[PDB]
Amino acid sequence: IVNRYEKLLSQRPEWHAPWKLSRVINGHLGWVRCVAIDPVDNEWFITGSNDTTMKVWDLATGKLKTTLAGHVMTVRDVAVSDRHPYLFSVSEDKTVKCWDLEKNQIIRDYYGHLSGVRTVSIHPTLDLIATAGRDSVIKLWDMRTRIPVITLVGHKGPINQVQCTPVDPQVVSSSTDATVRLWDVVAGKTMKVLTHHKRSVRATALHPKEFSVASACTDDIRSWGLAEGSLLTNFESEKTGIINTLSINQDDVLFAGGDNGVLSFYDYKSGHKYQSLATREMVGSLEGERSVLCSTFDKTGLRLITGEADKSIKIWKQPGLAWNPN
Amino acid sequence: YLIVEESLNNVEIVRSLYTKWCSLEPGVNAWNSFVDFEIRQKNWNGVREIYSKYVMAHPQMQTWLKWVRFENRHGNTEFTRSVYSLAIDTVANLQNLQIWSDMEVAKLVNSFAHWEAAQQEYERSSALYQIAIEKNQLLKAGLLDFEKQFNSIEETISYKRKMEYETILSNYDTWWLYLDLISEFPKQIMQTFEKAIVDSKNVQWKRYIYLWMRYICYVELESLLEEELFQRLIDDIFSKIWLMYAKF
Amino acid sequence: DQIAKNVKLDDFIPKRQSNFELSV
Amino acid sequence: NPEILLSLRIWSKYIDYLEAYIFNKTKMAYNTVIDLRPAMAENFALFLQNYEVMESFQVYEKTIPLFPPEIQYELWIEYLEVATSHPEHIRFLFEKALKNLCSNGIDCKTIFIAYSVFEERSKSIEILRRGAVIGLESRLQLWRMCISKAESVTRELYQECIQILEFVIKFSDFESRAREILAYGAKLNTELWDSFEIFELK
Amino acid sequence: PQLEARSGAKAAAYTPTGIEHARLLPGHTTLKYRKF
Repeated sequence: IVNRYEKLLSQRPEWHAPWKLSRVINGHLGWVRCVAIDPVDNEWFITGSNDTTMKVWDLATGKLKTTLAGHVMTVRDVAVSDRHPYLFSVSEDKTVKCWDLEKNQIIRDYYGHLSGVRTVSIHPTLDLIATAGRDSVIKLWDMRTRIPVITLVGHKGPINQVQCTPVDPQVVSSSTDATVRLWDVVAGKTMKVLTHHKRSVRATALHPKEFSVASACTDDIRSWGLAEGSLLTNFESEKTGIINTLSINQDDVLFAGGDNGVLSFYDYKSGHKYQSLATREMVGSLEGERSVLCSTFDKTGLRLITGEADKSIKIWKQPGLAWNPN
Repeated sequence: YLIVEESLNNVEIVRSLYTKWCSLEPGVNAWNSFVDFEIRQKNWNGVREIYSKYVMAHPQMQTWLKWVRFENRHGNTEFTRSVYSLAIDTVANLQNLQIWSDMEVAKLVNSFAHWEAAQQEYERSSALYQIAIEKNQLLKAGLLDFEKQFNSIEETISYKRKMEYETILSNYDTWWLYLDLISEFPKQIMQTFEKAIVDSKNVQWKRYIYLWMRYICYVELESLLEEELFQRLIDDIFSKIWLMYAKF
Repeated sequence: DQIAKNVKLDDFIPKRQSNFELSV
Repeated sequence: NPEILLSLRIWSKYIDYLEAYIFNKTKMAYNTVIDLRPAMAENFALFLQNYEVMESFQVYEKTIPLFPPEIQYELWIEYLEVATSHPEHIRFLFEKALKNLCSNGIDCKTIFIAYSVFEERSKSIEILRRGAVIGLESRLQLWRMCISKAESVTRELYQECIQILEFVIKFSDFESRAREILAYGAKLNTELWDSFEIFELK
Repeated sequence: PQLEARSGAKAAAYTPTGIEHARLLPGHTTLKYRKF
């Protein structure tokens, strides 16, 4: 309609600074298909991989702190907790393990997932984590009693990212069924099922200050306030690659990594793509490989960290692009 | 669902369904289907409304054309005209670039002009083209076409101007200048000629000489200017030119 | 009518696209 | 009505009758027929009964609107007729025609030649050159035209032709620097050799 | 043959068994915390 387009044209987005590559830390001998940082501090960030390991990394130096070898198969995801000094990690060996960070050694392997487990999210407020695998089910664990407390049946296929919010919409799943769910853990049921994607929403992330949750199928990055479970915006992601990552920055600077490796940045809520970045790879590696598989920002937000399939981790420092809608 | 309804031959329900479908900003195809259905039904009251709705939902100039075509098929000439006006008005109204390509608007304008021509009164077409010009190349072309169809002198002049512009862009030059002069307005033509001269190895020299000669001729037709030209030539530095100057 | 009730237009519409200062 | 059904012949017959035979009425009828939708016939009629160029122009426009290979041909014919009858406007028309039929296949070269002729009555030469460049038989014709123009800047034209494409040999012959040309021809030839020999002798 | 690849996994909830798994046994009842 003309009534909306005109309005869109009238409104302007804020000039977010562009992004330039800063650090590249070829250290893993495998994909680096998870990355995470400490809520409390931003000194280190760990990165689980197809190595089977996960390595810890000092941001400032870029130096490899230490390794951790508590899986058999490849690590798919990790989550350092704000409220406790535990690092949860999870691998396609079906193990959702829990590393003490006072001793850097596993403690509570949680057992229950029938098959390769894709993501963890620690609940920001509770002493409870949430994991989901190709199982097609998101189980919540009491961390003390290392048992699945509840489980969330709804989904009809493998479930990827499964973020935890502190409100009522306490889990924000995202499947290959292309539904992204909002659940009520307490009710033992769904509350609202965002079906707006076309394909496997293989990426989703909570906004820090804004109580919303960007989510990405093969192209269209939707983003939504999950209070009602209502759409907020659609991003200009029109011919970008298969969106692997979908991290959001503190300053409303949503990042999206592709299977292409084209690092695409967007103003959040606007839905305005305001940068593209061509990937890079090593002289030995192939041009098809290069692809940002996992990524996240620091708590401040000036450094984006992208794990790419070059067996690398690339950290990114910081005139905006013209609007032009449909 | 629609086909089932058709088979049944209960039509109100089908209509309702169609309406519902069309409220969900569906495909152009759906809209077209709906239109077809409406046509098939006896009434042509409501079809217009639906078309309007479609247009509103799909700001696309092809839609407008389609609507017009329906109008044409229908008996009323006034209605078609009104529709055209509305289309034009809508295009005008969004001055901001929230728009279908400038080719599509041009096309629409052309169509309107054609319609007008087919109708009794031609002034209207001319007016429309003037309006178009005021609010580019495509538009100009359309205007020219309209003129041809039909004022003729004016059209010719416009064409000449366009040609001159093209030549300038490319940059024959002398010829262009001459044409401009002819078109003139006279003052403007003269200015253009002067500019050309200013703009203006052996071949180049020859061209320059020719230009100078032309200028001299112009002056004659119209002494100080000639003197100035001579001075300029001298500075640049021919014998023939000097001789001519002396004679003058 | 029932069908219409079942699926509404505002679902397809993003809410932020109209109002930017609006924040959840 | 037509759509519903889903006359022309009858209309044509009527038009013919009118032509045979008031003039204004006939013209109107013809116009109506055109609208409903021969062009050549209309043009002929215009030429005959009206001694009017406006009608011819209209016919040409109609033909253009109709648009195809036959249509193109008709347009060309109309243009020719106009030229025969009686400059800037003409040039513009020619240009338009050229644009329309960039690679029509049938007689692009001929059209170009015609345009050149019209221009003549440097521009013509330029046109010829363009044709030679942007245009197998047809191409050859264009080349020939270009050569002719050059003969009538010429050197430059020849060079251009050579670049585009035997041609080299021809250029050398024309020239007859000559030695260099001959050499060039040889690199890219029976008569060329002879020419070279002659040059050597002199 | 029946040596066959696959399409999808599963997750269906039955009545719990009440079996004393070895790993499930208590351990690290104390959860640590951060300083703030």
